[PDB]
Amino acid sequence: MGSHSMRYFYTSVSRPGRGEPRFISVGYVDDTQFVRFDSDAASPREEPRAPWIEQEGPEYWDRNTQIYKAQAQTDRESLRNLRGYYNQSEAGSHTLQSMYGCDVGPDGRLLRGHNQYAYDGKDYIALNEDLRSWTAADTAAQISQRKLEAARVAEQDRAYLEGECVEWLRRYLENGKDKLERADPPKTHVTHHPISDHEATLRCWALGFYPAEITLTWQRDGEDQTQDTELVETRPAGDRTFQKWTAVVVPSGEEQRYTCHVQHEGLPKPLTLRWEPS
Amino acid sequence: MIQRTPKIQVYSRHPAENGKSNFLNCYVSGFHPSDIEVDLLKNGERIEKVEHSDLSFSKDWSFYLLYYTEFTPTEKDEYACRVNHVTLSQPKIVKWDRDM
Amino acid sequence: TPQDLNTML
Repeated sequence: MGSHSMRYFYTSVSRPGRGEPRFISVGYVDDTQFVRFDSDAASPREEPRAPWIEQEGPEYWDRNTQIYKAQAQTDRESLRNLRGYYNQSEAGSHTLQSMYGCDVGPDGRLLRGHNQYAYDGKDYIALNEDLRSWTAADTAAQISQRKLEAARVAEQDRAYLEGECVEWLRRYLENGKDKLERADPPKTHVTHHPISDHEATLRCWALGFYPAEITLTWQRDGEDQTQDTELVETRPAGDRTFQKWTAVVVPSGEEQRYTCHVQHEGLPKPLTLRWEPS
Repeated sequence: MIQRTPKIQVYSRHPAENGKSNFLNCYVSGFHPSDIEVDLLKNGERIEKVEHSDLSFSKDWSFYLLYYTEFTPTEKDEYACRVNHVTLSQPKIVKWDRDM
Repeated sequence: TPQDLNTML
């Protein structure tokens, strides 16, 4: 767990009566977006979305643009095929999502590769962890499996995941080193708001942290609480960092029995916080 | 199409301080399909310069987007996010609370 | 860099 990942996320959406399907891709290293492409843009091109990628030459942007354009066309055929496999009408909108990439350890070695697909938000077919075989969700996906085996796609995906995917991720980690291999710890505080004259809300905050993975837990007398607690989804601040909070409703006068425990990669040691009344 | 309705959080980039420039965020997540309409409101009125992140999705295939605009909070001005999606009967409004 | 395959289902 000085580990890193590269992921690409492709979204193709049909829109009958409103043109051909839109294709969008984005690429990430860990929680940092670095590229996009949108087939609806005035002139569709792979575009940089982080400072460290801007140095890549015109050959990089041109090649990758060509790749997304080819993939957009092929997703359109996939979408037509999938509509037939499920005996669906021409009138409805459908989504084909793709997500793929590689995970590496501290040393740059491949830990795991991924290449999978969803249709209308439901798992459809996935390259297994072996990078040689597929898991299909239903009889429709079994047809896609048969086509993928005939074209020997798993072999080619294995070669991309073990090769280019890891070599490029290593390159990005070195070029964006100052941000991508920096953990920013959370800045924390606990607030207190009376609800009634017999209960109060304690809210434990974490701000300014990177990467997004964090755990915030409230204990009462040192036992984890999930009762009378609210925990919001980790959310982006817009300056690359993340935010999260967890709250618990407590009996007035019992605040000192409650502690907020914070774990993050940026922290040498987990924190234990309490509310401190001014 | 089983669909999923968006989760909605409204918040600021930095802790709010009256009279200090900041960014107002509306984070919509957990939704499917991907078409969504999001507005940021000041005193019930639509804010014009609003940007958003590029479409991405989570491990469970649900979409997420961040909408944001520059703003200077005051004691009196009210801010909110208004969201529409196929999953909602009418648009949903979530008011900005500076302690949430 | 993205995969240079254009895989059809």
